[PDB]
Amino acid sequence: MQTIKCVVVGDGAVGKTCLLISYTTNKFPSEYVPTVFDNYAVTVMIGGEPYTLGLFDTAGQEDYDRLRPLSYPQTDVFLVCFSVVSPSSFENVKEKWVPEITHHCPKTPFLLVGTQIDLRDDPSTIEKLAKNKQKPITPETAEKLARDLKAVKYVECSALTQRGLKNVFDEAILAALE
Amino acid sequence: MQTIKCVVVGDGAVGKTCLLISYTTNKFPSEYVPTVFDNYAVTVMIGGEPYTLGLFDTAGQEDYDRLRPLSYPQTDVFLVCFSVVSPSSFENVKEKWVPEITHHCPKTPFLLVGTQIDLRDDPSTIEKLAKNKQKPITPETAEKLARDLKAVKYVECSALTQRGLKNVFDEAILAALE
Amino acid sequence: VLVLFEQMLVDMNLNEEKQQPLREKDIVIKREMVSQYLHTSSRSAMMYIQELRSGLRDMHLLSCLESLRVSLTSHPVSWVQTFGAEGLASLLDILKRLHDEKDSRNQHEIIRCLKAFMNNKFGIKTMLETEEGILLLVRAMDPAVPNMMIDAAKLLSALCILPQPEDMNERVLEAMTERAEMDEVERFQPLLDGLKSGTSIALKVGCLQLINALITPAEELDFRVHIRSELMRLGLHQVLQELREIENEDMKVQLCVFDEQGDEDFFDLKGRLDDIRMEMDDFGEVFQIILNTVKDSKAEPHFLSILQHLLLVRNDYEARPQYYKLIEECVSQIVLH
Amino acid sequence: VLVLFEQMLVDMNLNEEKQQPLREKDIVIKREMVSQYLHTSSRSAMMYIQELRSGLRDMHLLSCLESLRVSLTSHPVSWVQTFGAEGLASLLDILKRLHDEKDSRNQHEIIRCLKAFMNNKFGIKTMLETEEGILLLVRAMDPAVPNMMIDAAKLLSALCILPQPEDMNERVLEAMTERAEMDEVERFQPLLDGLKSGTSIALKVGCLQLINALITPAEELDFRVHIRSELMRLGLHQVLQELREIENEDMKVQLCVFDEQGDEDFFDLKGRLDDIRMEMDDFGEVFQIILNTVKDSKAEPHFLSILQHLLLVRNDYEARPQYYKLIEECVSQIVLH
Ligand SMILES: Nc1nc2c(ncn2[C@@H]2O[C@H](COP(=O)(O)OP(=O)(O)NP(=O)(O)O)[C@@H](O)[C@H]2O)c(=O)[nH]1
Ligand SMILES: Nc1nc2c(ncn2[C@@H]2O[C@H](COP(=O)(O)OP(=O)(O)NP(=O)(O)O)[C@@H](O)[C@H]2O)c(=O)[nH]1
Ligand SMILES: [Mg+2]
Ligand SMILES: [Mg+2]
Repeated sequence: MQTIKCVVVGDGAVGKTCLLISYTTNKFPSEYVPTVFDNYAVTVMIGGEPYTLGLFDTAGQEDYDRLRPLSYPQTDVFLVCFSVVSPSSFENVKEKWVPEITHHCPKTPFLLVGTQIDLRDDPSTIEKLAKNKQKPITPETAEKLARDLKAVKYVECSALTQRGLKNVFDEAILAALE
Repeated sequence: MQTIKCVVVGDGAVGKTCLLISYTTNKFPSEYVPTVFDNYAVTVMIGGEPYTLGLFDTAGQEDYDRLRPLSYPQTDVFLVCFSVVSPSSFENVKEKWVPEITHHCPKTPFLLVGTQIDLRDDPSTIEKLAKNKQKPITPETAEKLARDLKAVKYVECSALTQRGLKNVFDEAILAALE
Repeated sequence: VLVLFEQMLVDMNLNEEKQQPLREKDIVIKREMVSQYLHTSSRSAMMYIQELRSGLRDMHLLSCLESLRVSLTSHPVSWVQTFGAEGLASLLDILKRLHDEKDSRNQHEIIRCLKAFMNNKFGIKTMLETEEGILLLVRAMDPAVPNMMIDAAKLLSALCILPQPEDMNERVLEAMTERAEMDEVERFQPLLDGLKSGTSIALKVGCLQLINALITPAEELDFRVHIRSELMRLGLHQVLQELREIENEDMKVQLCVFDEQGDEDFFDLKGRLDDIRMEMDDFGEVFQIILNTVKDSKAEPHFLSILQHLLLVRNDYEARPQYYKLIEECVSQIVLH
Repeated sequence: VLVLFEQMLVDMNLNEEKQQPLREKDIVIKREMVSQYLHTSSRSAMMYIQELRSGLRDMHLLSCLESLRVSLTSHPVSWVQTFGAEGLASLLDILKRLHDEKDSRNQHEIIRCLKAFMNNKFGIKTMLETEEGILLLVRAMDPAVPNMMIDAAKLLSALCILPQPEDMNERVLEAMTERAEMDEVERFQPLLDGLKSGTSIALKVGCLQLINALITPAEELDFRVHIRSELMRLGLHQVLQELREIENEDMKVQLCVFDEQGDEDFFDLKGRLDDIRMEMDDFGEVFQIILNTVKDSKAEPHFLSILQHLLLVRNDYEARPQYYKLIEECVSQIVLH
């Protein structure tokens, strides 16, 4: 079956699987299970026309670094994820992820996706970061990284509340259709 | 000659002499000369009646600690001075000055006088203090110390600009007249 | 039918644990994987050696290196094979060039390449067979470039742990002597500069890890105390008070390994001192050991110098017993930590 | 006519400089001064001794002490005379009582009294004649109470400077040994706790000042090196790096005095080592000095223990020369700073 192939990458525990489960099933898995690779599929109506989206979930672990590229052939769009409450994952978008997808799929577009956006105003999360001299990534910081790495655009979401979640994938279709 | 005897005490370089020169002569001595003891005199009209004020300038140095008390006999009012840009002098109002005048002249009133008030908003002065983890004394801090040490009230002035200067001595007369 | 799957798993550098969820995927998924594995077999390794020899500089070198790193990380171990010694050699030549000319990003990136190169059997083997490989790793331990140091340190730490070639900790130490004697500095100075307060916790953790990795595999108690007191001399004891404070799970595990080893070594060396104190109870006994054992040795000049240093205080001094009691405490803390 | 003026000036504890502007005031002002001096001669000293013996506690003790301090500061030296030994004794008894019962404000205030008491000839003399005076000053050096420590330290520093009674620095040191051997701690520990980063600059300045004052008057080079290395052992060397940083005019003058003395002492002791190295060029020579000079001495047990500590490393060890070279460096830094 032909689809808009959309591959999802980013550090472990950034929230990729949840983002996929939450979007495609409307449920949030409570338990964490590190993913090797999984396929998902959705249908999105655009102006009364069906558009079919093939969603490839990949491993955030370094141990599957050599396995991941098997998900890459003939990709139409990438989602490069980081958690807005993990400056660590934000940095790896730049040192690891973008150079990785660029290498395997040059000139195929990608979106910068900010995740776990509901925890950006959580005081418990904010203080944990502050103890490490760290702070959440603001939308405006992320938009700056997007322009610098030549991403199509920056989108953000919470998988828990689903805020901004539909938009991620509507924007992914648009990027893949250009 | 009988007068309202007013004695002025406080750390060296707090601005007592200037305060006295500035008030009684309308001039500001540029040069600094540590005072041993000096007398000054002014006439103040209150409701069309002359009131005569005897002003006793004392040494801020510790070296004249045993000389100062000669200024104290039959005092009607004390002015206990500190510079609002010297937290050091503010502390000595409590550890040294008030207990000293109390000892020699119990139950004779005193005013808490904040000096050099023009330097409270001087950025050069503020930063010098901040480098030492210090800050200017705000009027509200000083008013709190006044109530605690049972001063008549807190007054403040700049001798350089003369702002609040007349009021100090009008308030000193009032305290001495009660 | 599943034979090409077996090799794929090995070619993706996965242990038995990480293979497990892949072995459970049905034949249908396995069949699609092997095909997309055969398809993925980007420019070749040959082109990278080409570029590494083509005199790249600053920004243009970095791009190349960033692109090589991805290849070394993401491609099958077999691609790494093709890169091999030849590629490692040219990769190490550039590292040298960079040292010979007054970017730390270029230096850092080669180490990032080296890290990916060495996460597999072949990579470590090939690195070990280099004449200048381990020295260049030691030289990358710049406290001024914390992230590179962490990466160099961690690789270096994994080599000391290696049982397969014997005395890898001595091979690392050897290399640290070599870089010290060209830089004209103490061999353990970078490790200690890394432990100064102000440096990152990750770097602090890295330095103690290497320190531990150098000391752990050493079977000889003299070796352990020897390098430990060389550490102690450069002020390790006091910086160690500082780290005992910072609430980090990774620092506590490294301090823990260090302290446990220092304790066991204390016990042993104290046992040796109790024994010397039983047998050699006066000067005659002790002098005979020095004449038999130290005199006419390579150790003679240094031991003589220690003796001489102990005799600068005058006979007359009314408090020499007290002075010597204090010197004794100092010497004691030096020998027995 | 001006005869009562002369005594007034002496009674107000003023040196020739501070008297000068008062000697220039015309007879008219002088005449009014002597009268108001004769008038000022507040409750008497007798009443204060009364209260100091009357079992005051907490807040009520403080008031009394605050009131005594003013008297001791502001009244003529002759009032201080009336207080005298008797008053000092009872003032020192309370200080002891306070130590014997688990306010640091009451302790601090007695020192503030002591400070005023001692700014005059009579005060210092009377304090020196006490059996427990100088010990109680040393005991007031609590790093937990910084301001009291600064005050105690500064008084203690002025005593070491004193030429008039001989060896005042040794009298202070003696007292510091006495408080160390009741507290069960190192004698110079408070001085070093005061120099830790986190403490005030004023306290840091105070501690170095005392350190300097203990070392400066000492004529014997062995004494200076003796106490300096006792300092060094408790980590003075490393805390000294820290203070070399902080931009304060008062700290720089104290570091400066210390460094200048340590330098001159280094020079001298290095000269002693050059001489020992010329004469005692081998083991036989050196052994004879030990037998003649250390054996059968009070120094024997400690020197023997140092020797024994040097022999824990095995004969077999493949790197003992190197080890002993490292120990030599350590011993050298201990003996020669
Ligand atoms: N509050 C909050 N938590 C989230 C959100 N999305 C994910 N999480 C939490 O983050 C954890 C990891 O999620 P997961 O999707 O498995 O991450 P991953 O990126 O797939 N990891 P891996 O790459 O290793 O499979 C889970 O415990 C989940 O509860 C979100 O939007 N909000
Ligand atoms: N900006 C500013 N400087 C002031 C003010 N009053 C005094 N000064 C400065 O403070 C310094 C000392 O003032 P002075 O009156 O001599 O202090 P003092 O309190 O008499 N000192 P002493 O007790 O030793 O005689 C002078 O250099 C003067 O310029 C003021 O109102 N504003
Ligand atoms: Mg996942
Ligand atoms: Mg004045």
